[PDB]
Amino acid sequence: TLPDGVSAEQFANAISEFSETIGSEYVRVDEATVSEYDDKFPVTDGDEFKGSAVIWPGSTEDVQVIVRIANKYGIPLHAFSGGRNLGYGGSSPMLTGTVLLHLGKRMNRVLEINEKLAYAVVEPGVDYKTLYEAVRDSGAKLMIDPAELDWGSVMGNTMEHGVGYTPYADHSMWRCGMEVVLADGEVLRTGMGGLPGSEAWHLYPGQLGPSIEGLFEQSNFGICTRMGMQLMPTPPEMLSFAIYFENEDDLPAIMETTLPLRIGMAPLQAAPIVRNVTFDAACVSKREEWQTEPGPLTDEAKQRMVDELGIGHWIVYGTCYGPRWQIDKYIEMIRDAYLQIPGARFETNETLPLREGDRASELLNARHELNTGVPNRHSAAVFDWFPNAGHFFYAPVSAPSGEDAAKQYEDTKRISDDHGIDYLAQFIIGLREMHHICLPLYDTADPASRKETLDMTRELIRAGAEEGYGIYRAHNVLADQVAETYSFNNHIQRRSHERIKDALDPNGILNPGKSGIWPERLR
Amino acid sequence: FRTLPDGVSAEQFANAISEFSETIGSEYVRVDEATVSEYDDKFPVTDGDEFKGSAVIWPGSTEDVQVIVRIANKYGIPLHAFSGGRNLGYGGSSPMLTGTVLLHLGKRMNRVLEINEKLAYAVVEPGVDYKTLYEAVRDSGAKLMIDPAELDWGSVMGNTMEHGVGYTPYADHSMWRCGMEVVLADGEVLRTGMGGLPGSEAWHLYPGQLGPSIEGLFEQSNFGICTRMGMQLMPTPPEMLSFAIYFENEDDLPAIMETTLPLRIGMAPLQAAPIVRNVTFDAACVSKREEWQTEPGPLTDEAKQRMVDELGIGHWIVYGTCYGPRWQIDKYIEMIRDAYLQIPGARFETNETLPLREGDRASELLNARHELNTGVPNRHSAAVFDWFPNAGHFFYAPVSAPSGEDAAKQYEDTKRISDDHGIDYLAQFIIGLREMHHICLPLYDTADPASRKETLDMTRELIRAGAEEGYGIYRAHNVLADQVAETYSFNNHIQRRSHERIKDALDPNGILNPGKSGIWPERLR
Ligand SMILES: *Cc1cc2c(cc1C)nc1c(=O)[nH]c(=O)nc-1n2C[C@H](O)[C@H](O)[C@H](O)COP(=O)(O)OP(=O)(O)OC[C@H]1O[C@@H](n2cnc3c(N)ncnc32)[C@H](O)[C@@H]1O
Ligand SMILES: *Cc1cc2c(cc1C)nc1c(=O)[nH]c(=O)nc-1n2C[C@H](O)[C@H](O)[C@H](O)COP(=O)(O)OP(=O)(O)OC[C@H]1O[C@@H](n2cnc3c(N)ncnc32)[C@H](O)[C@@H]1O
Ligand SMILES: C/C=C/c1ccc(O)c(OC)c1
Ligand SMILES: C/C=C/c1ccc(O)c(OC)c1
Repeated sequence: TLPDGVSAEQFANAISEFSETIGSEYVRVDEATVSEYDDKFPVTDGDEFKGSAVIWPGSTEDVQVIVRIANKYGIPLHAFSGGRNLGYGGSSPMLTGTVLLHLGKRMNRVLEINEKLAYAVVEPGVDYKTLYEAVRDSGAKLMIDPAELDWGSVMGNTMEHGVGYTPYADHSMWRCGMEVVLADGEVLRTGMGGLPGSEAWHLYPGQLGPSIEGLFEQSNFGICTRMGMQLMPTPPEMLSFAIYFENEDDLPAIMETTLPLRIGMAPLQAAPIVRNVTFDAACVSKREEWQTEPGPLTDEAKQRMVDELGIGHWIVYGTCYGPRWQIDKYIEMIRDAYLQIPGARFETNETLPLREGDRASELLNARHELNTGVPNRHSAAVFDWFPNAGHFFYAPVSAPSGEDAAKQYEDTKRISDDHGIDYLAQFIIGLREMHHICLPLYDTADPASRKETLDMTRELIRAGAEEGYGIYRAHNVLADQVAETYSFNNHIQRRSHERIKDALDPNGILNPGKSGIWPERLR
Repeated sequence: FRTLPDGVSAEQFANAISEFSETIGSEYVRVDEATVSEYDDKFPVTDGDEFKGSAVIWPGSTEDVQVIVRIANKYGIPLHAFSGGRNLGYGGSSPMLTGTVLLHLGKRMNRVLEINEKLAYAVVEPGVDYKTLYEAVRDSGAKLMIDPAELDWGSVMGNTMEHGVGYTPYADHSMWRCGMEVVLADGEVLRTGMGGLPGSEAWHLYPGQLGPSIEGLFEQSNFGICTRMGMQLMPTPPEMLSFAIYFENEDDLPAIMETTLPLRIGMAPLQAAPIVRNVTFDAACVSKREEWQTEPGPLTDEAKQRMVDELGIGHWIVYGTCYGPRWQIDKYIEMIRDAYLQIPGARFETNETLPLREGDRASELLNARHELNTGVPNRHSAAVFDWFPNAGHFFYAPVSAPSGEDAAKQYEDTKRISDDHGIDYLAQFIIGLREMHHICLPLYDTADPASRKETLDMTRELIRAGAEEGYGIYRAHNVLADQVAETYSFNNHIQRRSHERIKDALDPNGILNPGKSGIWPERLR
C-alpha cells in the first residue's frame, strides 16, 4: 500500500534514507512484519487503515532523524509506544500508506524509580507488567495504576487519556514531565525539564506561562520518547468488595447511591465500577455455556448467568485503602448504603477469597488485583466468549444520574439487540462525571459482524449526541463522526485543534486526521 | 491621551476609541487620567511610563468582549484583559506594554451564574471574588466550601488563570477549574471540553472531550479572554480542626521539611499542604516594623527574637488543617503532633487549645489560617501593607524538590541577598505533595524610587541564584517576564518558541497583552 499523493520512487527514497540513518534491520517493508501492525479488531474490510512500513527506533536521536526524513519527503507518520490500543484501532494509522513508528520494541527501559518522591520515569515500551516488576524488585513501597490488560504501555495509555482503578486512576493527572520530539524533529522538555539542572521535571506540572503536556493527548502534535509517572505510596492495608444486585432495574438506584459516597473522595476512595452480568460472565465462561442460538442474548440466558455464577444483574466493585480503622469505618458505610436496595448482597475478598472452581471469587480477585496495583490479563478471557471475539468501544461521558444511566443502558441494549451484538456494560463515577463503556463483542473474522458493529456504533453516536452525551475516546473509523458532534459555534473546537496542529506540524506529517484534527494540506 | 501604544499615532488611537464608544457606549470607555491612573501597578518597581495603560473599557457581556477584540484587530491596538485586576506582587492591573488598552471584565461581568450542590460546583463571571462567592454559597444553604487565596478581593476566575493556589485540599485552583467560555483573539467564542457538545450537562463535570484539552493554554498566557468559568467546590466535611506548630531555632527548617514530606506525599495525615512561615511574616499580619526596630536597615537578630518572645510564637510556624469525622481528625492530629514534637523546643496548639481571644495575637494569627483552611475568606494578611508606610511586595516564587537541604539553602541565600539590598524578607514554604514552593515576599517602600531600584536589583539577584541551583519560578511580575522565560533555556528556548507558535496561530495580529510570560507576537520579535 502507499500514502495518497506519494509516488513509489518518492516513497523508496525516504525508505532508503530511513535505512541509512537507523539501519535496514530496523526499517521493515516485508508484508509479514507490517501485517502485525494492522488493526487486530478491524470493523472495515478493505485497504482502510493499513501501514506501508514500520520502524523500530532505539533512541530520541533516531526519532528526530525519522521525523526529519518524513518532513523532507512529506510521508505521513504514526508513532505509538505499545501498539495495543484494542477497541480504538490498536496500532493502525488514520491514513493508508502511513509509516508506523513502534517505539516500544527497543526503547523500553524503566529509567528511574524514586522512592522518597514516589514517581518513576519510563520509555514507551515499559508496560504495566514490567513497571510492576521493576518497582517490586526496587523494594520501593509504591504501587502502579494499571488498566485491565497488563500489556498496555504506561506512556501510551496515558496519551489516550486512559484510566485504571486505584485512587491514581486518572493517568493523565499523574504523568509529569515528558520528553517530546516535535513535528519538525526538535526535542522539547515539558515543565521544569525546560530548566537546566532542575530536579522538579517529574515533581511539578508547571513552568512560566502555559502547560502544553495536555496538548499531547489524543492528538498528532509530537512523539513522546520519555515520560514521568507519579505513583501512589502503598498504604498499610487494602480491602476489596463486590456488591450483587438482583434486578436490571437496580441500575438507577446504584448510581444515585454512589454519587454522594464518591464526590467527597470518601468512603469511596477510588472510582467503583458497575458492570452488568454479561461483562462478568464473559471473563470466566464462554457464550455457548449459557445460550446456543446465535441471536441476541435472551432474558432467560442472562438470568442463568446470575443464578449459576452466584452474582447479580449488576455488580459493583471497589476497594478501601489505609489502616484498618479507616477501612472498617469506610467498609461499614459502603455496606450500609448499598444494602438499602432490596436483594443487594455484599462480599469482601476475605468473605469471598480466591477458591478453586469458585468463579465469583476469581473475578473478585481480578478486581482486587487491579485495584491494589497488581496487573493481570484476566479481562483477555472475554476474547474467548466466542471464536474471534473482539471489541469496538462506545464510551460516552455524562453526569452521574440514576435515569441518566438507565436511558444509556435501556437505549444501548435496544440498538445492540437490533444488530444482534452482545452488550457488555461498565459504568464508572469518577467524582462528578459518569463514564459509560459499551463493550460490544463481535466476530472480527466475519465481515457481516464488522458492518453490523459499525452501523450499530454509528447509531449509538447519533443517539448519544441527541441526548447530550459526548464520546471522550474513539476508534480511527469514528474520529470524524465524533469530532462532528462537538458542534458548538461551527466546530470552533476542531478548528482550534487545527490551528494548533498547523502551528506545531506545518507540513501535516503526524497521523493526519487523529481525533478529527486534519492538517491544512488535507482540507 | 496619557500614553500611546508604540507604532499607533494619536489620531489612529482616537479613531479606535470612537469605535469602542460607538459599539459599547462612551460611559464604558475611559481615557481620563483620574480613571485610568486607578489601574496603574499599585506596587510599581519602575519610575516612568513603563506598564501604563492608555485607557480602560468596562464590557458588560461576552458579546461586548467580542466586539472590542474585533475593533482592536482592525485598529492594531494591544489589549490586556483581567477579571478583578488586583494581581498585587505580579503587576496588579498593569500590562506588559505602555499604551495598552485594559479590559476590566469584573466591574460589570460579576454574577455568580449557578451553585450546584448535587454535583458540587459553581459557575462564575470574572467579577466574582472569594468573599462574594462565599456569601452566595452560604445564602444557597449548599454544604459546599470555596478555596480562597489570602485576600478575599481576589477574583475566583482571575486567580485560577495566574495558576494561583489556596490552602484547603482544593488548593490547586487550575485543577478544579472545569468548563471555560473564552473569547479568542479574533473575537470568536470557544466553549472548552464538553461545552462543545450541544445539550451536554458535563461542561463543568469532566475536563475532557475528544482530542487535546486546551483549558491549560489560557494559564499565564495571552491567547484568550475568559468570560465564564466553572469551579468545582469541595463538599463540606463533618468537622475541621486547624493547628499551629512553633519551632524555636530558625535552624529547625531542615528538620521541619524532612518531617513534613512523609506526612504529606500520601495525602494523609496532612490532607492539605501545610505552610512554613518565618517569624517576620507572622509579625507583619498583627504588628508594625517600628514596634521591634526603629533603625531602618536589615532586621537584626534581636528584632526577630523580640517578635518570637512577645507574640509567643516560633522562628518558624507550621499551619495546617485536618478534615473529616471526629474519629479521623483525632487520629491524624496525633500523628502530626507526635511527628513534629520530636523536634526539640517545638510546641503544638489547635484552634480549640488556642482559641481567638482579644489581644492574643498568636490566637489571631491561627484564627486567620483556620479561616482560610476551612474556606472562610478574610483580609487578615492585608495587614502586611501597614508593616511601614507604603509597604508593598514583589514576589520571588521558585519551585524545587521538597528537601530540607534545599529549604535551608533557599532561606540562607534569599536572606543574605535581601540583607545586601536592605529589603525585609517574609518567607513562606508550602509543600505540595511531591514539590515545594518557596514564596519570597519582600516588603519595600512603593513610594520611594531608591527602594524600587533596590527591590528590582534584589529580585534579578534571586532569579540568577535560583536558576544557578536549578530552582524555576512558575509566576513572575510583568517586569521579570523576559529574565524568567530565559531561565527555561533547554534547546535554545524551545519552550518560549513553542509558546510563540501557538501565540501566532491563535493571535495572528498579536493583539492580546504582548510579552506576557516572554510570549511575544511575531510582529515584535
Ligand atoms: C479490549 C479491551 C481494551 C481495554 C480494556 C479492556 C478490554 C477488554 N480496558 C481498558 C481500561 O481499563 N483502561 C484503558 O485505558 N484502556 C482499556 N482498554 C483499551 C486498551 O487496551 C488500552 O488503552 C491500552 O493500554 C492501549 O494500548 P497501548 O497502551 O499499547 O497504547 P498505544 O497503542 O501504544 O498508544 C495509543 C495512541 O496514543 C498515542 N501515542 C502513544 N504513544 C505515543 C508516543 N510515544 N508519542 C506520541 N503519541 C503516542 C498514539 O495516538 C497511539 O496510537
Ligand atoms: C500581596 C499579596 C498577594 C498575594 C498573596 C498575599 C499577599 C500579601 N497571597 C496569595 C495567595 O495565597 N495565593 C495566590 O494565588 N496569590 C496570592 N497573592 C497574589 C494576588 O493577591 C492574588 O493571586 C490575586 O487573586 C490575583 O488578582 P486577581 O484575582 O484580581 O486576578 P486578575 O488581576 O483579575 O488576573 C490576573 C491575570 O490573569 C489573567 N486573567 C485574569 N482574568 C482573565 C480573564 N477573564 N481573561 C483572560 N486572562 C485573564 C491576566 O493575565 C491577568 O493579568
Ligand atoms: C472494561 C473497560 C474498558 C475500557 C476501555 C476504555 C476506557 O477508557 C476505559 O476506562 C476505564 C475502560
Ligand atoms: C503569603 C502567600 C503569597 C503567595 C503569592 C503567590 C502565590 O501563588 C502563593 O501561593 C500560596 C502565595
